[PDB]
Amino acid sequence: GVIDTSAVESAITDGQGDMKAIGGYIVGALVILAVAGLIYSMLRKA
Amino acid sequence: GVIDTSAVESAITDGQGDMKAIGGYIVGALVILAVAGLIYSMLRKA
Amino acid sequence: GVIDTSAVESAITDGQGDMKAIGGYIVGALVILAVAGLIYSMLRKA
Amino acid sequence: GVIDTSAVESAITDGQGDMKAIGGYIVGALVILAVAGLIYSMLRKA
Amino acid sequence: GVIDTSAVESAITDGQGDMKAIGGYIVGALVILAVAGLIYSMLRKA
Amino acid sequence: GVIDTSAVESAITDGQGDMKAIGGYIVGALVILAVAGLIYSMLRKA
Amino acid sequence: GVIDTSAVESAITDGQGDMKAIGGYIVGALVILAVAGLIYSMLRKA
Amino acid sequence: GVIDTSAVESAITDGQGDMKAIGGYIVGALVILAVAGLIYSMLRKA
Amino acid sequence: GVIDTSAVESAITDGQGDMKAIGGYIVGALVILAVAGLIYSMLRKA
Amino acid sequence: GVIDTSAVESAITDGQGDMKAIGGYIVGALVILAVAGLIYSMLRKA
Amino acid sequence: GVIDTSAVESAITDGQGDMKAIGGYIVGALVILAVAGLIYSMLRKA
Amino acid sequence: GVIDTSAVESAITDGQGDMKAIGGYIVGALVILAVAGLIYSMLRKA
Amino acid sequence: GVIDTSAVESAITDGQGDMKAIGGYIVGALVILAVAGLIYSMLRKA
Amino acid sequence: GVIDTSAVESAITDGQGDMKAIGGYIVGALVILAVAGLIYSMLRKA
Amino acid sequence: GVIDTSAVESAITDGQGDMKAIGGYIVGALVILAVAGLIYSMLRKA
Amino acid sequence: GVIDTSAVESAITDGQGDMKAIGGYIVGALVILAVAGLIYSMLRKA
Amino acid sequence: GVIDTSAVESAITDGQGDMKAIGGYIVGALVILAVAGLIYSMLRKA
Amino acid sequence: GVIDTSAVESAITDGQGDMKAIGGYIVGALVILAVAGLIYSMLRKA
Amino acid sequence: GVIDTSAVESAITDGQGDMKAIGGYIVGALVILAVAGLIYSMLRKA
Amino acid sequence: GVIDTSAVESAITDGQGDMKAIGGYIVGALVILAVAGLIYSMLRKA
Amino acid sequence: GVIDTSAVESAITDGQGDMKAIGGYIVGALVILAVAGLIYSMLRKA
Amino acid sequence: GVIDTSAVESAITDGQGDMKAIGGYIVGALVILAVAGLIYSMLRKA
Amino acid sequence: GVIDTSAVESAITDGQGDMKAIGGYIVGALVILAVAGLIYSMLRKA
Amino acid sequence: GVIDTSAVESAITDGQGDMKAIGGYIVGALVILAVAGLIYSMLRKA
Amino acid sequence: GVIDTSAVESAITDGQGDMKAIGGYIVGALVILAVAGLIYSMLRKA
Amino acid sequence: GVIDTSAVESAITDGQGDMKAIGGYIVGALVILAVAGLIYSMLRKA
Amino acid sequence: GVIDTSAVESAITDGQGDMKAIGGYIVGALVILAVAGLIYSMLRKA
Amino acid sequence: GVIDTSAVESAITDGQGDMKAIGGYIVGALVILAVAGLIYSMLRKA
Amino acid sequence: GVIDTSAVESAITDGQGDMKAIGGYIVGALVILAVAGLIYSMLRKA
Amino acid sequence: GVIDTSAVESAITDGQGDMKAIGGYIVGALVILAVAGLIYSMLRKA
Amino acid sequence: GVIDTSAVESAITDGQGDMKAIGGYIVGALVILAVAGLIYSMLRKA
Amino acid sequence: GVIDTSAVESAITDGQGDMKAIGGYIVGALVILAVAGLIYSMLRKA
Amino acid sequence: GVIDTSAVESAITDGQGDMKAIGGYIVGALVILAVAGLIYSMLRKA
Amino acid sequence: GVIDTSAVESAITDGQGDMKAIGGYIVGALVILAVAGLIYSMLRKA
Amino acid sequence: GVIDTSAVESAITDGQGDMKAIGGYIVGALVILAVAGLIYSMLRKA
Repeated sequence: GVIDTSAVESAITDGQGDMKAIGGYIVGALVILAVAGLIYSMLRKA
Repeated sequence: GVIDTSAVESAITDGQGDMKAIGGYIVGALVILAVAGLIYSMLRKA
Repeated sequence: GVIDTSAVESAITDGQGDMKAIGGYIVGALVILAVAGLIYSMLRKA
Repeated sequence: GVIDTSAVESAITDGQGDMKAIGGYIVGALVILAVAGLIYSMLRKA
Repeated sequence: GVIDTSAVESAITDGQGDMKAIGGYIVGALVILAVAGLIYSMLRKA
Repeated sequence: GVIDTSAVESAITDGQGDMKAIGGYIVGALVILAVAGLIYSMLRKA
Repeated sequence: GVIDTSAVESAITDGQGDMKAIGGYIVGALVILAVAGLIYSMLRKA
Repeated sequence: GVIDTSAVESAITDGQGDMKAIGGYIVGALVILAVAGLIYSMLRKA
Repeated sequence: GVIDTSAVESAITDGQGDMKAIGGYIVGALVILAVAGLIYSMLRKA
Repeated sequence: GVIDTSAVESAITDGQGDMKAIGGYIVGALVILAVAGLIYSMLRKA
Repeated sequence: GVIDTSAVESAITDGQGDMKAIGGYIVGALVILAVAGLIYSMLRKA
Repeated sequence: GVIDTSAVESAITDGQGDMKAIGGYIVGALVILAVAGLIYSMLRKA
Repeated sequence: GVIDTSAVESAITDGQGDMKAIGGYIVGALVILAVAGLIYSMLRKA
Repeated sequence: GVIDTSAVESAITDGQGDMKAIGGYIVGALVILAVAGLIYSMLRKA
Repeated sequence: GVIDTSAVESAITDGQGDMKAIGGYIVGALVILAVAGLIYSMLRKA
Repeated sequence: GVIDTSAVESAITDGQGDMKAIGGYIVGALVILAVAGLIYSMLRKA
Repeated sequence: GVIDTSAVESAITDGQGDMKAIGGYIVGALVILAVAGLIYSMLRKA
Repeated sequence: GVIDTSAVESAITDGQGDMKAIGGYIVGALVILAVAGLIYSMLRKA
Repeated sequence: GVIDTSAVESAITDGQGDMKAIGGYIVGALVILAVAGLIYSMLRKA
Repeated sequence: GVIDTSAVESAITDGQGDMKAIGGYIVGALVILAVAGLIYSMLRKA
Repeated sequence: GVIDTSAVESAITDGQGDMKAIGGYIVGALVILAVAGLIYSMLRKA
Repeated sequence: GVIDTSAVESAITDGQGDMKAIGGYIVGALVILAVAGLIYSMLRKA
Repeated sequence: GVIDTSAVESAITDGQGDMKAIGGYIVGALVILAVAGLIYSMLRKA
Repeated sequence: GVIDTSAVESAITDGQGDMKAIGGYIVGALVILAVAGLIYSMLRKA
Repeated sequence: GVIDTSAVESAITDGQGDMKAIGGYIVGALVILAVAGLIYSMLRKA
Repeated sequence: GVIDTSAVESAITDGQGDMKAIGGYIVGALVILAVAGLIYSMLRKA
Repeated sequence: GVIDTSAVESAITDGQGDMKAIGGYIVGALVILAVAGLIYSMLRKA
Repeated sequence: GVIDTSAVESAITDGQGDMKAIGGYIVGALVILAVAGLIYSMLRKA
Repeated sequence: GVIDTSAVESAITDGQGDMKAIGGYIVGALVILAVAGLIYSMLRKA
Repeated sequence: GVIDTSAVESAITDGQGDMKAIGGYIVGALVILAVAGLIYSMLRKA
Repeated sequence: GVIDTSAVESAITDGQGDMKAIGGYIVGALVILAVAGLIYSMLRKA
Repeated sequence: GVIDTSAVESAITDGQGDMKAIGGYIVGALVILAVAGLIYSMLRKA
Repeated sequence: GVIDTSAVESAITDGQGDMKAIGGYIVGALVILAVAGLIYSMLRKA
Repeated sequence: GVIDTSAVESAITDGQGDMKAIGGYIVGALVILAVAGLIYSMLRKA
Repeated sequence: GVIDTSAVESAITDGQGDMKAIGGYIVGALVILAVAGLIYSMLRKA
């Protein structure tokens, strides 16, 4: 008997890897929101 | 295995790009508020 | 991919446009205050 | 798109209109002060 | 739209009305000063 | 499709209507201030 | 729809009512000033 | 087929009904603020 | 073969129809909020 | 394949259309506030 | 040969029928949510 | 030799035929779900 | 065939019933907020 | 020849009969879910 | 359906009640200002 | 023939019974959320 | 040998065809949600 | 509603009361001026 | 069926209870503001 | 962008204009004082 | 072996295509909100 | 419900109390002005 | 049959218990906001 | 003849018995989810 | 990333520009006050 | 259930405490104004 | 017969155990949100 | 004996291959959602 | 007789073993989701 | 069962801690305003 | 694992950067107010 | 059995770590708002 | 961070500059008063 | 909890300190007025 | 956990720093007022 759940070990790793990309780039756009929101609040402020 | 989360890299970029447009033009109108508010405060001032 | 945030470009422009109207006409009434205040201060003055 | 800030044009106008009434009638009472002050100063004068 | 600044028309009128009372009665006392001053100056005169 | 934003047309109208009442009666009390202020200034004047 | 801005009609009325009291009694003290000022000016006069 | 969104017609109506109560009674307290503010401004005035 | 997705055409239509009712009557209550909010802001205003 | 997102094109348009109505009529009431505020400030002014 | 899928025609109909009941009465409770939410928003509003 | 699999040709056809009925009427009930779900989502929405 | 969706009729009713309790008592606490907010605004007011 | 598939006619009927019981009582518990879900959503709501 | 916005009727009433207390006692201190201001103006007067 | 779906009648009943417990106790915790949320909103309020 | 999976080619095509209808009409109702949501957000907005 | 502007009635009264004291004692010193002025004028006279 | 929304009745009550504490103690600090503001205005006054 | 502060240019001008009227007519009464003072001093002179 | 997931390549593309339409037109209505919100804030501003 | 605006009753009282101190001591310095003014007028007198 | 939903009774209780901790400590920080806000308003006040 | 389906009576009973264990202990873990979810919602709440 | 706050640079500039107009023309009317005050003081002088 | 709003009792107390410090020290500077104003008025007096 | 659902008793226990870890550590990050949100609200506050 | 599960090795590989295509292109459309959601949130934001 | 279900004992054990690997590594990716979600919520938060 | 909401106890504490820093340093700048305002009022005073 | 919140580090920086621009240019207009206010106060002064 | 929720322990930690970065840098921009707001209030102040 | 309050340095300077103009020219008219007063006193003298 | 209003203690002190400078130097110029007024009165005297 | 509110410590410091500049230069212009007022009072004096 056996079952080489080793390719899982690896392939799941890439899953993690891309979620790091989407997880990152996604944040890149939340910053534009964030900053544009800081500026919006800056203008309406004074 | 694989998963080309490369079109994400790009497409998210445009998301950023338009948020820069809305983020910008939006501000364009906060300025009208801002300035019209400076002027309003100018008139009520004296 | 894409996203035509071009109608934004325009429509936000009208937003600016009317805020110019309200921004203007509003001031029209602050002048009545202003002037009626100059006159009030004229009368109480002498 | 659009936004009929035309009723503003008009309604703000009446705002101006009544401020002309208050602005006027108000002055009517500053005259009583004014004149009664001229007379007061007339009497204390001689 | 509207704004009945008609009760203003009236109420301001009474404001005028009482200022006529104070404006009058006030003068009543400036006369006592006035006359008592004429008499004072009459006595010190001769 | 559709959406009868007609009851809005009307109901908002009453909103306007009562704001005319509060907008009016409110002014009724600013007149008491106003006039009592004219009289106060009348008395302290002479 | 509706909105009974009728209790406003009334309650604002009392606001007017008390401002008439303060507006009156306040004047009561401006008279003491007034008269004591007439008398002061009477004494310094002669 | 069907769907009797008739009990909606009614029940939403009561929603409107109570919002008229809260909408009204709420205003009842803004009047106390309002009037007590007129009086406060009356006293600090003279 | 076949599949008469014609009763869908119709029945979905009523779905639209009632959502127009809820979509409408719902708005009816947002107006009470809206107007009662205009009035609330009217009172706290002056 | 396909997907006629054409009824969207239209129906969203009406959404825009009514928001223009609410967007307009709403403003109608902000004017009553606005003007009643100009007048309020007119009275407290003099 | 044959197969009388006629009792289907009918029985499925009742399925529709009760889903109209649940579909209706269910909505009855979403209205309580809805309205109680309008009122909640009414109170927190002013 | 032979084998008249012709009655198959036909009888299977009716099988198709009724599956069109069940296939249709079944959908009739998924619409009640569907629409009642649109309405449910309409109510919880606003 | 059949399906007694009658216990639904009833049980859903109680669901409505308790939502009336929570819907009510909930409001009870929004009033404490409301009133304590009126009072807070009363104190900061004068 | 023959085959009395008449006891089928009947016995299948009871099968239907009990499925009506399970079909019913089952629903009885989906209502507790349903209502407890309406209430849960009521509480988290306000 | 229903919603007992009756505890609102009452509780809002107390809100009014205390605002009458703060509204009153607050005024109590504006009188000390007021009178101490009359006296101050009395002394600087003569 | 037969099938005693009577133990179903009963056992499903207990299912209902415990869902009443979970349905209840669950709510017990939504109240802590609820109230702690009222208090949180109380503090941030003033 | 053989197997004419040609009627599949076609019949699956209609499957696609109706899913285009449901896929379309379904969207028709999401627009009512959508727009009624834009309007709802319009009203609560101002 | 209400507003007990009764403590005003009283407290303003004391304001009057002390202004009578200052108003009196003040005069006490204008007499010393007065008389010392009569005497001064007596001496320079002869 | 059932749902003991009785612990709600109670627990919400405490929510009310503490909001009375925060609602009270909060006011305690608005008084320090209030009074320190009366005194500040007392000093700048004379 | 923009802001037509042109109606200001004009309206302020009228403010100037009336202040010229009050500024003038006011002087008209200071002349009566002036001259009546010259005459008063003429008489007391000889 | 094989599997022509090429029609996927294309059909998914249209999915993208319409989401661009809804994604666009949707924004068209957020602009009406946006601008009507700028204007609303313009009016309440002055 | 409730709201113990009793600590207000008291704390506002101290506000009154200190305003009596400032109100008093303030006057103490107006007397130095007053008297030094009587004396100044005494000296310049003769 | 059975189902010991007794560990629920207990475990849910702790859920309540910790929400009391978070519910409490959370408030601890809203007080720092609160008080620092009272002080901020104290400083900007005078 | 015969068939002692009595060991079924019993053995099925244990099946019920363990499903009560799994049915219970399973719930034990849904509570950890449940409570940890209440707490999670507690923290994100305030 | 980015955010072209360049239109701000400019538009704020015009705000400055008009405030220069109002700032100027406003002064134009303070001169009429000023001069008419010099003249008033000239006449009352001699 | 519960909620220890006891740390509120205390922490709000310190808020009061520091407002007493700012409330006090603030006054310390209004005295410098006050006195320097008495002296200024002393010098310009004679 | 039998079935040792004893390893369930245990293994489910660990499931509970780790959910306590995730349930805990998860909260650890909601605190960073929480606190960073308190601080964010602290800064925007004053 | 034997069994060449080698064509499996390969054919499963293509399965992986296309799932990479669908897995990829699928994501292509989630980006349109994603970005259109960022933009939607951008507009509703300011 | 016999049957060595001992290799089951073992082989099932490895099944458990790998499910621990997949069960673990799987979680590894839910953490990236989790954390990237905490961060996403961090950014949109402030 | 359990849930160590102990790291909350602590971490929330730091939240309090920094809000004390911002709460403090913030005040540091309100003092510059405060004092510069005392001085400004000092200069404009005399 | 990981998450490159480094683009945040940077992009937030620009947010700061533009807020420095708006923060600056905004002030540019408060100076026009400021100075025009100094001049206004200069003219009304003498 | 087992489940190494140890990588959770760690990975969640980084989640905390970056939220500290965003939590920090975010604040960096609220300071620019804060300070630019102090300065804005400084200028409009005097 | 930063904030270029350098344009303040300059712009305030011009404020000073014009106040020097008004401050000067104003004096120019006080001289006409002054001298015309010397001459007036010259004539009435002899 | 806490709040170090100690930097207030100090910074307010300097506020006092400079007001002593302005309070002093200001007086320095009132002396020039004073003395130049004594001398003016000396010359016009004889 | 943590939160480096250290950049606050610093950045707020500059806020203080510029308010010292505006706080200073502002005063620079109040001196021109001040002195030009001393001179104005010098001229009108003699």
